[PDB]
Amino acid sequence: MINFDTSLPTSHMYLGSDMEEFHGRTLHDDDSCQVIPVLPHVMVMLIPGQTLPLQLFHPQEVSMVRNLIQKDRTFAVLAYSNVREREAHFGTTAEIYAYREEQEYGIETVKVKAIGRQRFKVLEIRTQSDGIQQAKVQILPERVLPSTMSAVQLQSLSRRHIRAFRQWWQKYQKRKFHCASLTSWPPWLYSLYDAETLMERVKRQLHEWDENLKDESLPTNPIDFSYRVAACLPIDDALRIQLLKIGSAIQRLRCELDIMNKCTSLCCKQCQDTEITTKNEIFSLSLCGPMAAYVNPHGYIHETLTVYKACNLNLSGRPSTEHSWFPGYAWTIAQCRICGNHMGWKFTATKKDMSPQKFWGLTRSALLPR
Amino acid sequence: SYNYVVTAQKPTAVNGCVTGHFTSAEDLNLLIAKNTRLEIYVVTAEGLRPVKEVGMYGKIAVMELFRPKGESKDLLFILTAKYNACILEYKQSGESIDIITRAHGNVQDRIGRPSETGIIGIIDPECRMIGLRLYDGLFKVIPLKELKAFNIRLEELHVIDVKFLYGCQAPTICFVYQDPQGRHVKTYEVSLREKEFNKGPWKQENVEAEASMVIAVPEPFGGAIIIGQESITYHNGDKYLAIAPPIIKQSTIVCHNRVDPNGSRYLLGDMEGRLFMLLLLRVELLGETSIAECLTYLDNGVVFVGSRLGDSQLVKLNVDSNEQGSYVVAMETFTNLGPIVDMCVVDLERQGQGQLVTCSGAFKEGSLRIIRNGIGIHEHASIDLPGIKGLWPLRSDPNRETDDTLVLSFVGQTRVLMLNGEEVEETELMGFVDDQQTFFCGNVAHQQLIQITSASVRLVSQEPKALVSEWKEPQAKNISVASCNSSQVVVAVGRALYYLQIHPQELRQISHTEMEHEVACLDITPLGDSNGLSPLCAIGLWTDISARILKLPSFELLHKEMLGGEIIPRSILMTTFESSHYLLCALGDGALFYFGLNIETGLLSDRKKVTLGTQPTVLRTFRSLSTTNVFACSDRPTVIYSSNHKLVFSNVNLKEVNYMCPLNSDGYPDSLALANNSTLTIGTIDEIQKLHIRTVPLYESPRKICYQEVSQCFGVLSSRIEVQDTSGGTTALRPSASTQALSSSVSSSKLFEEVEVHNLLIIDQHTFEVLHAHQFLQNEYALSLVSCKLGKDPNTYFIVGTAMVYPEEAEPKQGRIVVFQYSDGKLQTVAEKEVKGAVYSMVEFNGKLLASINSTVRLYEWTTEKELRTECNHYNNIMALYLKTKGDFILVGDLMRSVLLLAYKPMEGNFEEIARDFNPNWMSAVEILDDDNFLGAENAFNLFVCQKTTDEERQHLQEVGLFHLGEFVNVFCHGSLVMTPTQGSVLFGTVNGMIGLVTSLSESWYNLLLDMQNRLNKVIKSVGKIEHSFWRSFHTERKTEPATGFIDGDLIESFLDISRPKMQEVVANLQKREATADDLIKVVEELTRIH
Ligand SMILES: O=C1CC[C@H](N2C(=O)c3ccccc3C2=O)C(=O)N1
Ligand SMILES: [Zn+2]
Repeated sequence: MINFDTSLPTSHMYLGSDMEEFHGRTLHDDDSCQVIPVLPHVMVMLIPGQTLPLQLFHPQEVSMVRNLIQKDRTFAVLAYSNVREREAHFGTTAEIYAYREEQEYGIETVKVKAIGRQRFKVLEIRTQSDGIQQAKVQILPERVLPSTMSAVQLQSLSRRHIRAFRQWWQKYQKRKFHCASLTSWPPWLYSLYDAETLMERVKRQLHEWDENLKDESLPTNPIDFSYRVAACLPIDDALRIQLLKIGSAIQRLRCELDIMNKCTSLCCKQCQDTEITTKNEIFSLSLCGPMAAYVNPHGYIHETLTVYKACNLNLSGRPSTEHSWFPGYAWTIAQCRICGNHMGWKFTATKKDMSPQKFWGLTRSALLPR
Repeated sequence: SYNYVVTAQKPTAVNGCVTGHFTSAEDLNLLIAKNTRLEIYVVTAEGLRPVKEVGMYGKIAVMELFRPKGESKDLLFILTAKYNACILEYKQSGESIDIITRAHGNVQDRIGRPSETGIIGIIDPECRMIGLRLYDGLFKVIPLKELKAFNIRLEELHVIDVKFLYGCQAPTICFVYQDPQGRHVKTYEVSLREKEFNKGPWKQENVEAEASMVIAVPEPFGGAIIIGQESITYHNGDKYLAIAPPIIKQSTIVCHNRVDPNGSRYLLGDMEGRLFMLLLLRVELLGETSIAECLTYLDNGVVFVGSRLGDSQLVKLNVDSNEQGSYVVAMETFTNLGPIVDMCVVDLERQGQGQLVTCSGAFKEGSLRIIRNGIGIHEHASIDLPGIKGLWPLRSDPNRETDDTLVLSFVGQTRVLMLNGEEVEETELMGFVDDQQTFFCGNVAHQQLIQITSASVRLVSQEPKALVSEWKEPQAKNISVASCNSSQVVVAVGRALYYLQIHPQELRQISHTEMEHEVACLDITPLGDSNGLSPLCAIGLWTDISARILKLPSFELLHKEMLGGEIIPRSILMTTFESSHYLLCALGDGALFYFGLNIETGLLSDRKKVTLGTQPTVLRTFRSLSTTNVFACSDRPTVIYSSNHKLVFSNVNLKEVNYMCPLNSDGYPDSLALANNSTLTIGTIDEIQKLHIRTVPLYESPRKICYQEVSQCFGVLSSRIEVQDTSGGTTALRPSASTQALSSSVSSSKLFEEVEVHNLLIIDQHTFEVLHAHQFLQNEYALSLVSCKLGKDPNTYFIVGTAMVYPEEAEPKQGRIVVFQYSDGKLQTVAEKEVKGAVYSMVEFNGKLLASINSTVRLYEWTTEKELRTECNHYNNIMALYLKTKGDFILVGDLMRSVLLLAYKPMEGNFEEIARDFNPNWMSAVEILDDDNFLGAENAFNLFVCQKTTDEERQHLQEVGLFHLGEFVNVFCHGSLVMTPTQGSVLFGTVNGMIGLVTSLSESWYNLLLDMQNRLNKVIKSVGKIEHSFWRSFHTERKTEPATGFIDGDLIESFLDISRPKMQEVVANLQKREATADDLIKVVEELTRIH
């Protein structure tokens, strides 16, 4: 069993404690048009509810956020379809929740912790002289649908409220979707569209990853739940945008289950056929899932996946604890044995009593679920 | 695209029913809710008295009667699904009946989540308030003009059921609620003066884990009766009484009713149709009924069973059990088509005449329903007598009340038939002539008989049969036209008319006149409270083409209508429908004119023309179910009846009828003698209504239906529930269609507690008998069914798409596509193709099979080796539930409205994604309208229509039609129940048994009718005063947008029903081009002909 504190990674301690906390929440009306600034050195895709850690040092970026605190506190994170030609049709708003200004080495620096809020549709990208871009965006509403049976049942059967759990779920299907007999589809088909059902199917995989998971930590709402899960699936950029376009929590859960089931092996994106790890080696060392976004000392965001065993990897150099994202663990650079692609790191415990004693931190940009 | 939607058949299913004194405080009333309809009745004790039927602009959710303090009768509260609240009072003054709104308002909250256990509408016993549970965590209160409402923060979020407690100083509500600890019953006191809740009279007593309903019991008992799965408990503070009867374990109790007003007996009903008696605690099983949605005790012993899954009932609760042991006996059955889960249009009987065969009901109430437009005749005798020119019934015995003689007329001859019970025999009536053609004969005044021939008027006595009197024209001329009642005779001799009176042994000539032109037709039917003596004579004339109302005996002209044309009036008739007097006049071209007639003045008003046939129409009056009707004999035989003081014309299902008369004999009672070109047929008439419904009970669930012409039979997918027996299999619950098959078969496996058993039924298109039943594999769920020809093969195959369903599996991993051939009265399995998923849909795609396997869409080629071969695949990322096609254009559908259009490239042999749309909402049905449009059913009982230079424009579909139907459509079908202004015809079947029709309109015709709708809504008074625009507004829990690209046919059709000055108001300045009321009458009439 694991004795590492799963809460520790989510707090980004490497970013330093003693940060100015902000409580106040900003939310834009559905379908409403907004003009939000864009951070020039952010190239990651942010899912709503996801924590984005930043370390900004470029004067124009520092001034941008410094001014952003004085107002809205929200910026735009673009989901690039082509990161080279900087093309994006969708994105997510990031609201700063923790902030800290420092001054060192002749420069003014700022460290932030933001959270994904609202998905948007890009309407136009205007550029300012300082390098910071502004984005005319249209807020995409979250589409909540009622029970599949809500409409068809306007009757007496309405007042029938929702191992060995197996029989409860069968009694649940038989009861909740009894009025399917009035329709042209079976109860087993309506289950494939039931939020509670689809969630319990995902919760099954989440528990295979976090063996010490307590259901109280998981969000009750399928809106918050679908998004939490979306942000921890090690998938390619093309599939991630497709997931971000999804408006329904049901369509999202159904999608995530397809990804979770069809998934088997995770290879090196560069040489494509070199297998690095498998679905069975994935595990949650953080409460926000097996995969999460972290910043290196130069502000580059690495979305890293925690796995117990990795295969064609070569380590170089000696372990380091500097800027470690998992306190108590030391990192050592890992590259693909075949091509030399930087795959992530090997994390090793600094104390004999720690569990896991070793794991692998793989960046999703290096992986390909092919 | 602009569409038109009209109701072919109103909803049949019962949503709710109540008893009280709504009309008068004397009459016991039964109010039935059929969704958008309200049927009001009086308990006849010897039947059911239909008083009024009112339509509403909403779906009924709540319906409960109440009498607040001093009132002449009862006030009715109704709450719609769109949260329209209203109090209705009954108002009657003579033949005029009107429902009156007392208070109205919309109770919907700006925010809040609609509760899981539905809308709960309770009323305080002292009529102090209205309690509404629409949203969880709030309790809305309406103290019973604008229906003022307020909320109270209800701490317990999950409320199962709630009722207002009887006999309380301060109003109290008792509710069953569930929390993570368990399910407990609680009490709260509702204060009006403080607008808040305060602690209830008794403690939160713990109830059953599956406690479902609260039954508020009146004084001297008080408190509540909580009903669960296994237990029935009673709570009254310190008073407790817990019972667990085994008889209620099989099925959950879903409905109840109060039998004794004090609260000593209660009716209980389960999901399996069992009826129980809760005596005050003891429970006794009474018997079996239809699966009751609602129950109502009325009068003594009689009970109303309101069924939504099957036919509604009237049953008698006898004090003594029969031989079988049932205290329940079925009295009357009421046709319910709902739910329509699938249907098809088939030209059964006659080609061009479409019939609609549906998969109706569920479980033991499962049936097939055949819906055919027109009234039918039930033949009891058929005789070869060609060229009949007339039919008249007679009573040869004055002592007898029944007809025993039938008199036939032929070219220059007369034959007489006698009815010796069921035996028809050729005879000769003494006094009557056989060598002359008869124009009239019948029983007349002073126990006599008359016979008007081309030569004379003959009067014959009945004891004995002999000629007592005879009348002739003075110059021995021939009688041209003739009319006769019981006391009077009016005969025409070219232009001349003669008025005679039937006296004892005398035919007295009273008066005579000369007409302006030749006489074409005559009528002297006595109308109103006239004791067989008519003061009026109706006459049609040649050359001038005029319908004239003449006074008797003077022959004075009272009215003269100029019918217009070169076509002479052939038949004329004075009649009475629903106490209103009318004049009917039929022309030689098959055209019928119908006016209202004033008995005193003679004035013909409200001229209406209706085209019946191609041949001259003959009008004969007949009696059916103690109601006067008119049979219109032509190549399109028609019954002319009255419905809401407006004349209705329903067709008869007969090739042609030339002449007819009503025959009431000892052998043929309350019958109709009909004559065509070759034969005379004696028979009984069906129900005088627009549509006819034949019921084929299956006693199991019908799911899918298709038709094979080459086999003269239907393919029906059905399922039956079987229980797990103490053996290696399962046993049936009752005999059903799939068990009682003529020839049976089972699937042979080749692939690797209540059970659902699936079957492919074979039913004959005439007899409707199960010729064959093919039982599917264990755990095999049959989904799709199609009867077509594939590839080069000339044999039609019944193809079924299945799914292997297991509890552990979420999405089926296996499935089959089974090809069957129906030959020699037995299904022969041709091909068995195993697929890696569920076969939700299948469609014949230009000689190929297009079938869905979960997310994938497959195209199969039918080889000479007689086995399907995989051609091309399309992987969609969305479940292929819906699969519709037209040419090389394919529609792929999801339950969440995710539609994507595919195109098969013949030379490439691959699928191309034309367009896509992803806007989440629940979708129940979809159909392709044309090359560029498609129709569908959306969440919250709505209908929609989607249409088709730049790629980012062409690859996207646009929502052109939005309409709130108020119904849940399960099936769309191309076809018509009828034998141009509009384009196409798509029928639709709903959960409530409602059938509808969707047709296309032109851009300007849409605007004309839309403008008309806005004007009609200013004239028409809405029940409960709901705005039509609001009712039709595309509604979801999120958005409510006004209806677009759709015309409410039901509303448009009520223009022909409004008063003539109100029609003038609607058409005034309507229109640019000007529009006459006469122009708009023709347009609206033309639209009624589509259904
Ligand atoms: O836990 C970790 C893994 C290593 C990671 N890391 C980097 O990605 C990096 C890039 C360049 C210079 C220094 C670093 C460093 O410490 C880091 O910051 N934390
Ligand atoms: Zn590599």
